[PDB]
Amino acid sequence: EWLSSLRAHVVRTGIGRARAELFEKQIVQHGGQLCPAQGPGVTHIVVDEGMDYERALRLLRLPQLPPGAQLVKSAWLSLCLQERRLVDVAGFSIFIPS
Amino acid sequence: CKIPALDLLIKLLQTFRSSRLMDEFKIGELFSKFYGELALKKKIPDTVLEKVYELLGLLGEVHPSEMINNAENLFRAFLGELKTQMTSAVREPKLPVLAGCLKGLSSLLCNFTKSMEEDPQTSREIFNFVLQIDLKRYAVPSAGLRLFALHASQFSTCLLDNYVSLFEVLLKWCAHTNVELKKAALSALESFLKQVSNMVAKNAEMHKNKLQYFMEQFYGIINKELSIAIRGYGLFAGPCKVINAKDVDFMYVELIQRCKQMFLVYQMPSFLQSVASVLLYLDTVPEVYTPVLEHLVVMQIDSFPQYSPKMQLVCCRAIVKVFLALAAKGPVLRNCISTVVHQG
Amino acid sequence: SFVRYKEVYAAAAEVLGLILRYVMERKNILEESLCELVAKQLKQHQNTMEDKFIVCLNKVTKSFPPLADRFMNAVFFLLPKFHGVLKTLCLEVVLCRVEGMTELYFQLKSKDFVQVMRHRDD
Amino acid sequence: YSGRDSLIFLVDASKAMFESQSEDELTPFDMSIQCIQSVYISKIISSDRDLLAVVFYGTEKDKNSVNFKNIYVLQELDNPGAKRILELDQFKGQQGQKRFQDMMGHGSDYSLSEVLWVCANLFSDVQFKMSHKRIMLFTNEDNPHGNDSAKASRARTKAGDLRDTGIFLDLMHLKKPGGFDISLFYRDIISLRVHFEESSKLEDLLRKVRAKETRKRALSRLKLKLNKDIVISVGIYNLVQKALKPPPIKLYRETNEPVKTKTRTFNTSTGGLLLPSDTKRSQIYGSRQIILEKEETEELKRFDDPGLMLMGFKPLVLLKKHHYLRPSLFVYPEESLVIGSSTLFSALLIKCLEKEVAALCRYTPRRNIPPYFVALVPQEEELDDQKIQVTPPGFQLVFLPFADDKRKMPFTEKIMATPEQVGKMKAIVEKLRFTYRSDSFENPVLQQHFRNLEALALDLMEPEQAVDLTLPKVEAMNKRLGSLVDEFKELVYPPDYNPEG
Amino acid sequence: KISNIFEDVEFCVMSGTDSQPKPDLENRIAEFGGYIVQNPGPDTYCVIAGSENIRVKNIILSNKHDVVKPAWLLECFKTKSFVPWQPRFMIHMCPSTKEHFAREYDC
Amino acid sequence: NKAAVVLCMDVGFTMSNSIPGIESPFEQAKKVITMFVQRQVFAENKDEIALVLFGTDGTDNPLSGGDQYQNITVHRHLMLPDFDLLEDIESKIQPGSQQADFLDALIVSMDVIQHETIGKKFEKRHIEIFTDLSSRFSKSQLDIIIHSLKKCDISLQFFLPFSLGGPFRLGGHGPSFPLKGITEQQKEGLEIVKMVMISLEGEDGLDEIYSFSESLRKLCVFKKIERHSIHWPCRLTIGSNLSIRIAAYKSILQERVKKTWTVVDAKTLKKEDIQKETVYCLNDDDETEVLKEDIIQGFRYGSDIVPFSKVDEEQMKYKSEGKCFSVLGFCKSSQVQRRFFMGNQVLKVFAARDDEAAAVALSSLIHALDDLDMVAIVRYAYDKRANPQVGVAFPHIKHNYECLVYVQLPFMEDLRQYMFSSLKNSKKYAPTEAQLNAVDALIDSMSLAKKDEKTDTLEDLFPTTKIPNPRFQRLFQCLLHRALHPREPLPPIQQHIWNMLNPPAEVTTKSQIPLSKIKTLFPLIEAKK
Amino acid sequence: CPGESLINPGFKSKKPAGGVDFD
DNA sequence: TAATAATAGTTTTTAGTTTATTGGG
DNA sequence: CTAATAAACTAAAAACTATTATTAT
Repeated sequence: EWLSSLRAHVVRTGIGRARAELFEKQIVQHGGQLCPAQGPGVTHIVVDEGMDYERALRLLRLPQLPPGAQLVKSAWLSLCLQERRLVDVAGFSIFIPS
Repeated sequence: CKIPALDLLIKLLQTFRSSRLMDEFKIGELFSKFYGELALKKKIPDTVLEKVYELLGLLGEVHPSEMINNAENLFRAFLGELKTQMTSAVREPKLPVLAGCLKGLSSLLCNFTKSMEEDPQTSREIFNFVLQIDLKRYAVPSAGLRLFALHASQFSTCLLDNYVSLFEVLLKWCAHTNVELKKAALSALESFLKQVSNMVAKNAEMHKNKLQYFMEQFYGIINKELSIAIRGYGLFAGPCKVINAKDVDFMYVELIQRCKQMFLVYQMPSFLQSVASVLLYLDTVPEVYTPVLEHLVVMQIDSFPQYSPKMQLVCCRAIVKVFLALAAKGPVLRNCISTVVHQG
Repeated sequence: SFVRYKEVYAAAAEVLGLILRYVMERKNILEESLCELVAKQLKQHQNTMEDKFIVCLNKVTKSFPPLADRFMNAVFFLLPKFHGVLKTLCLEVVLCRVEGMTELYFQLKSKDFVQVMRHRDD
Repeated sequence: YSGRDSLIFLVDASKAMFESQSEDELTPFDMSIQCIQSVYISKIISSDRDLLAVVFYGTEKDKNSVNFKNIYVLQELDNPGAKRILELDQFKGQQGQKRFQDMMGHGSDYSLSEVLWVCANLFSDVQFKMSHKRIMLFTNEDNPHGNDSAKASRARTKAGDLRDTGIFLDLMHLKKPGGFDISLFYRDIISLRVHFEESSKLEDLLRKVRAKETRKRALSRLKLKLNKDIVISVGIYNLVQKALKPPPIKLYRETNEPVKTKTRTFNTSTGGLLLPSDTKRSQIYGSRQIILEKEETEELKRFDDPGLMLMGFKPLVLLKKHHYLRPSLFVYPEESLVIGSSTLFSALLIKCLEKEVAALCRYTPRRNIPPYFVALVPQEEELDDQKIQVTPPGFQLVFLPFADDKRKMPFTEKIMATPEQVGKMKAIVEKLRFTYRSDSFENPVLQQHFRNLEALALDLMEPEQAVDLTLPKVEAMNKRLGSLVDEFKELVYPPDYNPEG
Repeated sequence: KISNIFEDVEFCVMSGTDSQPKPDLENRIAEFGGYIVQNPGPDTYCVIAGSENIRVKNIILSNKHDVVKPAWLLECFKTKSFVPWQPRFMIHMCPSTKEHFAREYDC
Repeated sequence: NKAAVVLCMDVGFTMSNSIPGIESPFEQAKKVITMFVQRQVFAENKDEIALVLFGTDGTDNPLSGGDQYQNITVHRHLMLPDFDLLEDIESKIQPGSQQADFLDALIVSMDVIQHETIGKKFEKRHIEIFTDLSSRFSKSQLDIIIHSLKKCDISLQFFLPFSLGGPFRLGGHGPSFPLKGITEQQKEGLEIVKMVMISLEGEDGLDEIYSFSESLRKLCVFKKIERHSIHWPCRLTIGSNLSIRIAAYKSILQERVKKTWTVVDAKTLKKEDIQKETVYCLNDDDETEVLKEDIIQGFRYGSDIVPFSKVDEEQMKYKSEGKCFSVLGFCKSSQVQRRFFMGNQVLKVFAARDDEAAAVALSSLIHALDDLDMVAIVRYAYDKRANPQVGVAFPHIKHNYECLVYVQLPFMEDLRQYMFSSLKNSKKYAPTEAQLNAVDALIDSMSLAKKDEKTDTLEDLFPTTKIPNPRFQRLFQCLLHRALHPREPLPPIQQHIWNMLNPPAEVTTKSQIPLSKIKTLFPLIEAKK
Repeated sequence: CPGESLINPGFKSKKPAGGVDFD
C-alpha cells in the first residue's frame, strides 16, 4: 500500500489499452486512487514518452496544466512497480514552455 | 524507410558534432523515442538503417540521469545484438555496418560509464579480440582499432592475456591498404603500449612479458613499423627502473649512440619522444651527451621544413615532451633551454 | 559486340567510326555494304539493351555523322530514358544530325528538351 | 528478363462506328468499348503489373502535348485502375454514345503518321523496363487516307520507322457491309478473307480470363555436388503452385487509409516495455520446463548446406506411386556458374531413360533447414501438333515419406465380389467414359471471390454468378444408367438395407 | 456549423449518385458542419442511399442501418432545417425504426 | 489409451564386456532404450513404465525365493516416467556383476502388470526384452510364459544385439553382428527365442524381431504402441440414386510436432510477465490511435486498393453445402501423370465399418477399375467450412487386402508454364559416346537394386520409407542435453546419425573409380559463389 | 503467334473451362 | 587522382503459428 | 466429457534487378 499516497491520472492516448488498464489496476491495488486530470488533486499524469506540453494541453483540452500534476512518463511508474517503492520524477519530467 | 533514413541519420550525426552545449534542451526525449522504436520487434528496417545504433551515442550533452539509467538497458541490447550478429560461425556472419554501428556506439557511450569491476569487461574485450576479408574496405577493422585506441584505458586490467597475438595482429593491420586503417592501427598501438606501460609499472612479474616481447622486437628491428618499435623501445623503461636500474641509462647510452649514428629523414621525432620518456625515467644523466643533446635537437629544429603537417605536429609534440622531461633538473633545465633557444 | 569492359568495344567503336569516315580518305564510297553490315551488327544485339548503344553511336558519329540515317527514330525513342551523361551523349548524337533538318522542332517538343536543358552541366 | 508490358488502343472518331447495318447489332464504338472494358478487367485480375493507355483521334478536339489536331488522349500509359474502368464505362450504351458525342468531338480528318508519332511518343514517355509491343486499332475502313497518296506514303514510312525501332502493331477487323478487304492498304504497312464480318480475335478478348500467370522466375539458384567436388549449375522450377486469395489490406475505418501495424511486448508485473533479448524460447515437458533461445533453436534446425548429393539409383517401378508429400518440383540444367553442366544433364537423362531408373538424391533447399531425400524423375520433351512443347524436358522431383509420415491404418481385409457385378460396372464406366484435360477445371470459389470484388468495385448491379464445374449433372448420368443402379442395389445390397443409417 | 443541426448523428455519405454527384453533397454537409463516413458505425444513426445495389442488399441482410434517400438531405439543405423521418425516403430500415414507424400508424 | 508396457534388461556382465571393435550389447541396448525413453517422455503419452532389471548386484523382486528370481531389482513400478528416470538411465545403468535367468524377470514383470492394472484402464499390455543370450539358462518357464501369454494376450517385441541373418555402421546398411562372433549360448538363445516367438505369433513375429543397431532405423519399436488418428465418416456419392457410406482415413501426412516454443522472461522465466500486444494507429494523421474495431481490411484492385469489410464478404461469398463428396467423371489411368498429384496429405478412403454389402460393391468396383485400368475424378469437401476440392482416387490391392487412395488435383490457376530449351538440339551440350558409356558405368556402380536370384522381386539396398525423420531425433537429443545440463553448448550431429542417414560405403567405393572417370572425361569450369 | 495468349505475350492461349463430355 | 566491383529493394513463395471449428467420453 | 484441422494468418527467406561506394595516380 506504499502507492496509497498517489492521486494521479492516466491518459489513454499514448498508452496501450492493456498497458493502461494494467497500470490502473496496479495503482488501485497499492492504494493509489486515480482522479481526473482536469480536476484537482492530480499528483501525476500518466502519459507516453514523447508527449509535448502544448500537445498534452490540446489533447486534454486544458488551457493550462493542472496544479500539482507532473507530466511524467510510464517508465518511472513502471520502475517504482518493480522495485516496489517510489522514485523521483527526475529524468521523467517533460519541459513546460512558459 | 530508405535512403531518407540514411541521410537523416547523417543529419543527426553532424548536428551532434556541430551544435553543442546549447541545443541539448530537447534531445533526451527523442533519444528515448529512438530507443523505443529499436525495441520494436518489427525488424523490417534495412541492414544499413540500424546505424541509429552509433547515433545513440550522445556527447554534446552533460548526459543527465535519464539516459544514465537507460545506459544499462542500452548496453544489454548492444551485447545481445552483437552476440547475435558477429558470431562468424553461427551461419549468419552478415555485418556490413553492424559492427561499425556498435563501434561508434561504444565510442560515444563508454567515454564516461565503464568500470574495471565486472566480467562484462572481459566479455566485450574478447568480442573486440574476435576482430576474414572486406575487399580493401575494412570498415569493421578500422572501426574496432579506432575504438581500442580511444578506450584502451577502459580496456585495461584484463589485457594481460594474449598480448603477443595482439602484437602480430596490429603489426599486420599496420601494412594493408586504406591508410585510415594504418593510422587507426597506429593509434591503437600507442594506446596499447601506454596501457601495458602502466601495467608493468604496477606489475611485479612483468619480466615475462619484457623478455617475451620487447628486447625481441628491438633486436628484430636490426620503415614506419621500425619507428613504431623505436617508440616502444624508448618508452618501455618502466621495468628497467623497477629492475636493473643500470639498464636504464645503459639503453639510454645505446639509443643516443644511434642518434649520433643517424645524425651524419622521418626518424628524429621517434628518438625525441624516446629520450623524453627515458629522461622522465632517468634521474642522473651523463653530462657529456648534454651538448650533444642540444646540438641534435637544434639540428632537428632546423629540419622542420619539408614536412607535412602530420609529422610537423608530431615533432612539435615531441619537442614539448623533451622540454617537459628536461625540466626535472633545474640547472640542466635552464642551461639547456638557453642554449637551444639561442642556437635555434 | 562483346560488352564486358568499356575500353574494348569503345576502341572498336572509335576505330570503326574512323574507318567509315576515312575510307580511301573520302575520295570514294564503295564499302557501303560494310556500312549497313556494321549498322546491322549494331542494331541486332544492341537494340535490346541499348546500354552501350548510346556510347558506341557517340564514338562512331564523332567522326561520321551520316551513319545515323537508319537511327534517327531509334535515338528519338530512347531520349527520355536516362538522367546523367547518357542524356548528354544522346543529345550530341542528335547534334551530329548536321544534315537532316527535315523536321526536328516537333520531335523535341514531344521529348521535352526544355527541362533537359534546365539541368545544369556544361 | 522481360519487364513491364504496354498495350495501346486506337479507335477512330467517325459516324461509321456509331452506326450498324442492323440496329439490333452493336455499334462498332459500343462493342469496342465493352470489349476494352472486358480486357481491362481481365488484365487487372491477371497481370495488373503492366501499363495501359487510352487515346482517341478524329474528333473535334485534341488532347496531347504535340497539339496535333483532333488527337485526343484519354488515359496515358498507366497500370489500370477501377476509376479508369468506370470513366470508360459511362460512355457505353446508347445514352453513353450520345453523351460521348455531346461532350466529345466525333468525325474529322487527320493523318495516320501523326497519330503514329504521338502514340510512339507517349510510349517513349514511359521510364519502365519494356517487354513487348501491342498497339491495337479498330476501324471498319481499310482506306482512310487514300485520298492523299502522300499521306499513305508517309504512313507506311512511319510504320517502317516503328518496325525499325522495335515496335509491333496489330489490326482488328471491324464489320463492313462492303467487306473490310485487308491487303488493300495493309499486309504491307503492317506486321485472307475480305472480312465483311469482324470476329477474328475479339472473341478471345470477350471471354473472361481469370488467373495470375506468374512470370518466368527461378525458384532457387542451386549448386549440385555428386560426391565432394563435382560442381553443377542446376535451376529448380515448379509447373504448379497453389493459388491463394490475395491477402487482405488492413486499413482505417473512415479514411480507409492502410493503417500501419505496430507490434510490441511489455512487462506485466513491471509494466514496462520488454526487449527482444529478454525473449527466451520455453517449452514445458514433464515437470521441468525447457529454457532456450531462438538462435540456437534454428542452429539445432541447421544441419547441412544447401545442395543435392546423389544418393544412388533405383528403377522407377520399385517406388510406389501413391507416396507423395508435396506438389512435385522440376529442375532444369543451368550454365550460370558452372559451364558444361547441360552436357552432363543431357548424358545422364539419356542414360537414365535408357535404364529407366530414378536418381535418389539428398535434398537441402535452404540454409539452416533440415535435409530431405528426393528421387529424380526424368521427363521428356513432348511437342503438340504444331511442334510446340506440351511436356517440358528435364527432371521431376518426387518426395518420399519417412517412417513416421505413414499414418497407421485400421485393419482391413480382402473381400471378393461376383465377376458379373464387375462386368456390370465395367459397362457402367464405359457408358460414362471421357478424357481428362487439365484446362477445364478451375476453382470457382476464388472466381466468385473475384466476381464479388469487381461487383463491389464497379458497383455492378448483380453479384456475378460463378460458373461452377465441380457439380455433377446428376440427371444426365441417371438418364444414361437408370435401371442399372437398382440392379446393382439388388445384386450387392440386401433388398432391405438403405445406404443411410 | 452554419446549420447547427448537422452536428452529431454520424452520416454515412457513400451513396448519393442518383442524379447529383458524390462530392458536392459532402462538401455542403461539411459547410453545414456534418459528420462524414463511408461505412457503418456505432455513432452512425443514418445512412444515405442514392443508387441501389449490393451494399443495400448487405445492409438489408446485415440490418445494422437503414436506407435514406437524398431528397431528405436536399430538403434539409435548401430549408436550413432538420426535416423529420417519414416513410417516403425509407426503403430499408432497422427493426427499431420499424417500431418507431409503429408510432406513426403501423409503418 | 494407456498401455501397460514394461522394459526388461539384463544387468549382467556378458553384454557389459568391452567388446573390441564392436559396440557391446550393453551399450547398444542402452542407446536403444535411451531413444525409446526420450521418445515416449517427450511424446507425453498416457502409457506408464516400470523398472524391472535382472542380473543386478542386488536382489529386489516381488517373487524372490532364493536362487531363482535372484539378481533381480525393481526400483519404480508402472508410473509415468520423468527426468529422474532419465538421469538414472544415464547414471545408474552400469556394468553389473551378477547373472540369472530372464524367465523369472519376465514372470515378475507380468505379475506386476497384472497386479497394477486394477484401478486404471489399460488399452493393452506390452513388454520388450533386450538380451545378448550369452548366459547359461534353464528352459523351464518358457512354455509357461507362452501359456500365460495365451491367457493374457500381451504384445511382445524382441530385439537382440545380433542380426537375424562389412562396413561399421550404426543402424545403416551392414552386418549388425558377424555370423561367427556368436557363441554356442548365443545360438541356443537364438533358437529358443525363435521357437518362443513362433509359438506366440509366427513368421510375422519373427519379422517383429530386430537387431540392436537397426532398431533405431525403424519405427517398428513403436509399432506396438501406435494409435491411428481421426477419420472421415461420410457417404460416397454417385449420381443421386447410388451412395455408399464411407470412413476415409489420412494415409500419409507430413506430421508436425504439436509443441511450439513459448516466450519467457530472462528473469521471471514465465509467460505471465511477458505481455505481447499489437498497436494500430493512423500513421498518416500523426500516429493517431486506431480502435481494433474501427479497422477494416482491403484489397488491391487494379492500380489502387478498394476498401472492403469482412462480414460482408462472408455473407456474399460462395457457400458450400456440408461435407459433400461426389464423383465427377471417368478417365483412363494413363491420362493422369505423377507430377500433377497435388494435395499436401495422402488420403485412404474406406467404406463404413463392417458394411458387408458396401464392401462387396466397392470390391467389385476395385476389380473393374483394375481390369479397365480405370480411375474416376471426385470432388471433395471436408465440411461446409472447407473450400471444396477435387481430385482422383485409385484402388490398390495388397496381398492381404485392397486399398483406395485419393489424391487432390490442381486447377488452371495452379498451373504454371514456362519455355524450356530443346536439349536435343543443344549441340553445344552434346556428350561424347565414350562419356555416355562412362556415365552408364557410373550408374551401374551406383545403382541401388540388383535383380534378385531365384525370385522375381527386385532387391532394395535402401528401404527409406521405413526410416523416420532424423531431425526429430536431433531435436530430442539436444533437448535432453539442455534438460540435463543447461550449461555447455549443444552436441553436434553425431556420426551414427549419418550412419543410418548415409548410404553404405560399398556402393560409394564401387562408384569411386567411375567418379574419377567422368570427372576426368568431362571438362568443366565454375564461377565464384 | 497462334497458340499464344493474345492478351499476354510469352504465354499460351487458354481455352475456357469446359468440365466434362461423356461418351 | 576518377574505375569497377560489391551491392541493397521490391515480389514471392513458404514455414510457423493461430483459430475457431467439430464429437469425443 | 474434451481434437485434429482447414483455413486463416503472419513470418521469413530467396531472386532480380539495382544503382551506389571503390580502388588506380
